Parts: sequence; structure tokens; C-alpha cells
Amino acid sequence: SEAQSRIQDADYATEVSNMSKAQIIQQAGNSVLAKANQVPQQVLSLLQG
Amino acid sequence: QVINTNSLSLITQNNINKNQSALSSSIERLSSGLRINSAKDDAAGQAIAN
Amino acid sequence: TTSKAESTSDPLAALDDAISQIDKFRSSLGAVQNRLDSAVTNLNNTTTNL
Amino acid sequence: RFTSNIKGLTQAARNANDGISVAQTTEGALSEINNNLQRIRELTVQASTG
Amino acid sequence: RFTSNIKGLTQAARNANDGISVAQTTEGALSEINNNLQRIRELTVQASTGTNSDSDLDSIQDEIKSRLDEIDRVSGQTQFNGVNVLAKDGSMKIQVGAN
Repeated sequence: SEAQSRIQDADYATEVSNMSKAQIIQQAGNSVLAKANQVPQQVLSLLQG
Repeated sequence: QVINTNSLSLITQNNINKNQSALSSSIERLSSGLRINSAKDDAAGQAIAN
Repeated sequence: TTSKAESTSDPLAALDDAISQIDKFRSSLGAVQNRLDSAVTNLNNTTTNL
Repeated sequence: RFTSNIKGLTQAARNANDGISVAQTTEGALSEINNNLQRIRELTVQASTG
Repeated sequence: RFTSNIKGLTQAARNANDGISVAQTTEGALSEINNNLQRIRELTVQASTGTNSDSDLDSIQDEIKSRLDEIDRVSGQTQFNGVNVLAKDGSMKIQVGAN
């Protein structure tokens, strides 16, 4: 039983940190997506319209 | 200088998509408590556990 | 039309073989899943670049 | 030609996603069958005793 | 003469940009192939251990073969405008000048 615990039963410390990092990177990617989408209208300003 | 068809926001979307799989796997692993939930992980370890 | 049935000769070994077969099928499906995931990633990168 | 290529590749990506879905469904069913055979093995081990 | 030169230079600039693009595509394909080979190496490092039954070796070999078949499919599959970048050991020339 102890042996089977060594293959199953993922040690929580690794994936809690992995989840925190993944969520942080996801939020960062969302922010970068919004900010990059915020760019194009520079040409609209360039048109004087 | 072009309208969003050469946009690098596509690259941002791609990176978000790659991160989404890791996020989902992390949450599912956290909920289950088992390292292997299906054979998409190490199938040999799953057979050994069985 | 009817034959008297006694038992299985080796009840445990046959069940172990069935477990082995089902585990091998698990492994095949898991490999297919991982390969499909890699294909999806490839296709996303290729369509972005193109 | 590039537009044709990108449209086809996107649609193929969705098709691969559907393939992953069907693989997941089959694997879940097989996992449950695995549990059922495991309990059958429990019962066999108990019943082999005299 | 100057008009001819500038027109040729603009065309060469677009050609060089197209070359950069095709290089990017090939690089992405190679990156993913190398990722798959990295997974192969990890699986082999696991499989070298002697604490495994032959069923474990069979499953590991099955997944290794599947992932190698993915390598082959991606290698023969990636194309850029009717040209397979990874199918031949050839050379691809880009005109970047006016002459």
C-alpha cells in the first residue's frame, strides 16, 4: 500500500504551486492580449478621422 | 500599421491556449489527489497502480 | 443440448489476463490522446505562422 | 492559397479536438470496466477459499 | 536608373520578408518535433530501469512508437506554398538585391 502511494497520490505541494503559476501567467496573458488589441487604432488616429 | 491581420495578438492567444491546458490539468490534479487520472499521463504507472 | 459445467481451471489467472488486456487498451488510447494533443499544438502554431 | 490553407488547418484542428473528446469518453468507460473487473477479482480471491 | 533601382529594391525587400516568414514556419515545426523527442527521452529514461514487467515495456514501446509516428507525420506533413520544407535536403534561394 505504501508502494502504491508512491506512484499515485500526487504530492499536493507541487501542483498547488503549479496552479498558482499557471493562473498568474494566464492573467498576464489576458492583460497582454487586451493591451495588444488596444494598439491598432493608431492608424485610425493617423487618418485624422 | 495594418489592421489586426498581422496582429501579434494571435501569438498572445496561442500562448494563452498553451497555458490553459496546464491550468486545467493542475486544477484537476489538485481536485483528484491522484497523479494519474487517465492514460494521457504515464500509462505504465497507471497499469502498475492497477 | 446441455453440458454440465464444473468451474474455471485457473480463475485468478484468467482475470489477470483480462486486466492485462484492458490495461493495454488503456495505454493505446492514452498514446492516441497525447498524439492528438501534439497534433493540435502543431496545427495551431502552423495556422498562426501562415 | 494561404487563406485556403489557414481555413482548412483551423477546421482540422477542431476535428482533432473532437477526436480527443471521443478518446476521453472511451477511456472513461474502460476505466469503469477496469474497476468492475477488479471487484470481480476480489470476489474470486475470496471464493477460492475452502 | 534610380527609379529602376528603387523599384527593384522594394521588390527584394518583400521577397526577404517572405523568406523570414518561411524560416519562422520551419522553426516552429522543428521546435515541436524537438519537444516530442524530449518526451521520447524522458520515457526512455523511465524505461531503462529494471523494476518493470514486460507489460510495462510493451506499453512504453507502444507510446514511443506512436510519438515517433507523430514525428514522421509532422516531418513529412509541414508544407509552405506547395513546398515541403522537411522532405528534402535541398537549398532555397532568396533574391534580396536589385541585380
